[PDB]
Amino acid sequence: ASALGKLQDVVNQNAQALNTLVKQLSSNFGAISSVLNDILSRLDPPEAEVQIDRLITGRLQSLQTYVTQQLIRAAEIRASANLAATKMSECVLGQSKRVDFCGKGYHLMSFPQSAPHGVVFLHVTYVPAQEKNFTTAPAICHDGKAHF
Amino acid sequence: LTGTGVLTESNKKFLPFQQFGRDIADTTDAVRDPQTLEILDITPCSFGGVSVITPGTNTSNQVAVLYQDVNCTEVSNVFQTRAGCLIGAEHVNNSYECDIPIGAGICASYQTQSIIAYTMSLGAENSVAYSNNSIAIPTNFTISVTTEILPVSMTKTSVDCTMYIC
Amino acid sequence: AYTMSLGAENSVAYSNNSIAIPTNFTISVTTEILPVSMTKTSVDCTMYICGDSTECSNLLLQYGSFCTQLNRALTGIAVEQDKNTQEVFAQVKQIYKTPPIKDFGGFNFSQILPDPSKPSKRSFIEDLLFNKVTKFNGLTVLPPLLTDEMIAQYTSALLAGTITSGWTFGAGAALQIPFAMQMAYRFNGIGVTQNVLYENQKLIANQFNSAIGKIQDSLSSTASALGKLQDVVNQNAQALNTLVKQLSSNFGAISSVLNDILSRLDPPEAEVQIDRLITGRLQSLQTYVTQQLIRAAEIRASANLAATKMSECVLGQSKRVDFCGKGYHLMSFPQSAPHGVVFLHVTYVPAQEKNFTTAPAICHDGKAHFPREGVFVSNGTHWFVTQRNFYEPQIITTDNTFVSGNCDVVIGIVNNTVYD
Amino acid sequence: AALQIPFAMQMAYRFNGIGVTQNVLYENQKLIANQFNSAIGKIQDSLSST
Amino acid sequence: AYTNSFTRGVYYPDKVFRSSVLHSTQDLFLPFFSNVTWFNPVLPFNDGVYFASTE
Ligand SMILES: *[C@@H]1O[C@H](CO)[C@@H](O)[C@H](O)[C@H]1NC(C)=O
Ligand SMILES: *[C@@H]1O[C@H](CO)[C@@H](O)[C@H](O)[C@H]1NC(C)=O
Ligand SMILES: *[C@@H]1O[C@H](CO)[C@@H](O)[C@H](O)[C@H]1NC(C)=O
Ligand SMILES: *[C@@H]1O[C@H](CO)[C@@H](O)[C@H](O)[C@H]1NC(C)=O
Ligand SMILES: *[C@@H]1O[C@H](CO)[C@@H](O)[C@H](O)[C@H]1NC(C)=O
Ligand SMILES: *[C@@H]1O[C@H](CO)[C@@H](O)[C@H](O)[C@H]1NC(C)=O
Ligand SMILES: *[C@@H]1O[C@H](CO)[C@@H](O)[C@H](O)[C@H]1NC(C)=O
Ligand SMILES: *[C@@H]1O[C@H](CO)[C@@H](O)[C@H](O)[C@H]1NC(C)=O
Ligand SMILES: *[C@@H]1O[C@H](CO)[C@@H](O)[C@H](O)[C@H]1NC(C)=O
Repeated sequence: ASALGKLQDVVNQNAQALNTLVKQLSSNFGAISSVLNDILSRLDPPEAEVQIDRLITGRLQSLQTYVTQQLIRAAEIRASANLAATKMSECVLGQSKRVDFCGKGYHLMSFPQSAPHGVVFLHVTYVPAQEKNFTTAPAICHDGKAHF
Repeated sequence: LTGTGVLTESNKKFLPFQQFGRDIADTTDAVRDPQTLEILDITPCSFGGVSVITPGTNTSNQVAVLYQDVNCTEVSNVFQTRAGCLIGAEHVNNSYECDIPIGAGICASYQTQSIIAYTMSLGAENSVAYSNNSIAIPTNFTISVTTEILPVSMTKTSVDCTMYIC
Repeated sequence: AYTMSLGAENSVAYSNNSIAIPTNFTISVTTEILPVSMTKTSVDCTMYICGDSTECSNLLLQYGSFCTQLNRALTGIAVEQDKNTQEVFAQVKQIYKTPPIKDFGGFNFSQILPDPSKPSKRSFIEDLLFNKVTKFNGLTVLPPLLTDEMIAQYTSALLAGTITSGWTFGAGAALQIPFAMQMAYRFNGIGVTQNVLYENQKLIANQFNSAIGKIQDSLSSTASALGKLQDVVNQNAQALNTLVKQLSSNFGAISSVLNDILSRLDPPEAEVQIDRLITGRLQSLQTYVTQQLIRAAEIRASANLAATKMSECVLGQSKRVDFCGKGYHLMSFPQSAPHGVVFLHVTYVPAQEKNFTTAPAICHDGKAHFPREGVFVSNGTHWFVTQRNFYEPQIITTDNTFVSGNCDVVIGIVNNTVYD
Repeated sequence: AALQIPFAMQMAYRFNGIGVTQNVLYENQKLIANQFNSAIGKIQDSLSST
Repeated sequence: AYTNSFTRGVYYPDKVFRSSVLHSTQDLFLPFFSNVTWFNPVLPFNDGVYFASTE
């Protein structure tokens, strides 16, 4: 079950960010209470504006942090998706001579399969086996001529 | 001037009109005793983070504790590495593939019954029999299929600012 | 003050029936330096903001869970740096070793291969690179998982593998090959026959050794080679220094030190100053974390590029036009660096051009003859066949030309005879 | 360096790159030139209009 | 008479100890290469005076 490490990692990161935001909804931020309705019910507007402003400042800062982290994560995912598109184009729709772009060995073909929030490539590769020692020579001398 | 730290004799040459002393980042690291005019050096007490090395809950219940950037002089088996002092893991002269990377090329693992700390092995020691007139040529092939998994998109979530704040 | 010059004003003497073909080559070795990882640093939020005051900590709990997020981000950055280094360097299955005999067909690899007398497996050029580069309040610098000794060992393994087995070890097992035949194959890759190497082996070896000497001289003399690594180090040091200096700004409070605030005022009147300091320090820490995240993204992109370059230039020969050096790629060699990797790109560049008169085809008995491989050239009276990347003229023959069509459609077909 | 070459032989080499023999170009030089000019015209029209 | 101040008139500003540190401070200093009068009249003491005398 450890094959889909990256997809699970992405899902966990997004869930962690959302859970952190929801939990940040419940920190006093210095105000009398972490709930807005009780602040409005217990105090007059002149004396409630201070607590409302404290809560507003805290919640706005938390939202800004969430948005910035999401932007950076989106940049990383966009880079990954660009790589995936390039791999699809140059390995599924053709045969790549790049040394280790698609699997280890000499590329033959690749097959795409879908995934929850990704794509998996099955890289079929020709790898030589069963070596054998031999004695070689750069050329052959025949009638004084060099044969390559 | 109030602080917490360890005081030691200092070689700093204060001029006869200087009482304090500021290191980089504007921190007070030297002070003059107001009764003996002694030049004392102030340095912060030892501190650092602790780390727990676990082989898994359902595999075992024993752990090793690493005190990062702390000499062993400050508080089963203690073994000194390049990143802090280790406690609860024995040292082995063998080399294995890295399982739980501690740092500075030192890993830890669960092997027979106990936690062991070793220096990780990069790999085998294959030496190709290179000669100026001999080559090796394959006689058979074993085509192989591998996988590569790449995420492409996230969940489309939009959060309302006004309803979130108010 | 002037208007900068883009370059020279070379105008190629293009003509519809004349081509230029090189008659000699000057193989060249260049370098390309790519940073791969940063320093693993983790900053404690609580000790940075408060240090040891329990009142400050209790005030900090009221702000939520910012410190946990910052610590999580820094931990992620450190793990990312370790992964970057591992991906760039840990690409070899077995630690290969160069045979004790150095009969590499006239090529001298002593400058790049490890030396037992030198520290660990660090080579001469690696030593030059490593010499060329020129506690606190909750701050810790974590040590990398892969020490410089292990990175140098990985680099030496790669060098031994590519010298001995060529590009074979990057796909399957290590199939040995003499270096001369390997270079013959690599010439065949760039469209030049192997007899060109086999007849100029000594000259090519001398050129390669001279290029290596020039590289070592330029690395030892000039200190501006490692611009990117020094830039990264300076950026990280600047960020840390800015954070430490931000520890000492009033932020509006009575004083920039927490202990005096606690000692001079009662908690009801000290909470305001403590909160001002907490707000300022938290904002500074958040700024530092965001900048570090962006820098980590940039370094990760650089490390991905470095890993791709290693895979496709050290473990093989790339046909990409300018991926690895300028010219036609032959091979590359990796060397370690403090926080990066340098590639020595050996490249075949043609030289000593020569004007010639060409023709698309040859008319013989009404037939149209096209060259099987190469191009038709003439020295003024006779017509020959030569490969496009060298001047090795041959007598036109039916064994190196193929016939297709007549002499009525091709434009520029000239009179000539073909010997069979 | 800049080694000159007539454009027809250059296109012959480029056809040889994609696995098509050079006689294919040399026997259809006029048709290929007409197609290329028409394509350039279509590009300029699509850029000017849309 | 007049003379250039050269680089004369720098003093310890805060009586704290600093070693191997470049410190930037703002204080009442005598500017470099200023015009210093060369000589017992009445002198308009203005927020600090650099008085230098020879043998
Ligand atoms: C080839 O010969 C070398 C020694 O000459 C030996 O070490 C190696 O194992 C041999 N390999 C095979 C496949 O026979
Ligand atoms: C322990 O956990 C692992 C993974 O969580 C699982 O594969 C294994 O079967 C578990 N063993 C037992 C005895 O539950
Ligand atoms: C750790 O403490 C011991 C005892 O004080 C000392 O001998 C040793 O040198 C210390 N470690 C280091 C790295 O200095
Ligand atoms: C392991 O190495 C240490 C350090 O040299 C040595 O004291 C110890 O006897 C060794 N143990 C074994 C089992 O080789
Ligand atoms: C390689 O060059 C070094 C110095 O450039 C020289 O000392 C060494 O002898 C050379 N190698 C051989 C095999 O001669
Ligand atoms: C080739 O001829 C052109 C003019 O026809 C001249 O400008 C150029 O310098 C010549 N190049 C060589 C290498 O002779
Ligand atoms: C061209 O080469 C032929 C080789 O048979 C030679 O006889 C002839 O003199 C050469 N022409 C010139 C102008 O060098
Ligand atoms: C090259 O151009 C000249 C004059 O411009 C012309 O006479 C000749 O036929 C042309 N040759 C080819 C092959 O186009
Ligand atoms: C030689 O070429 C000329 C074209 O200038 C033309 O007469 C014919 O193609 C050839 N002559 C023959 C075949 O007698």
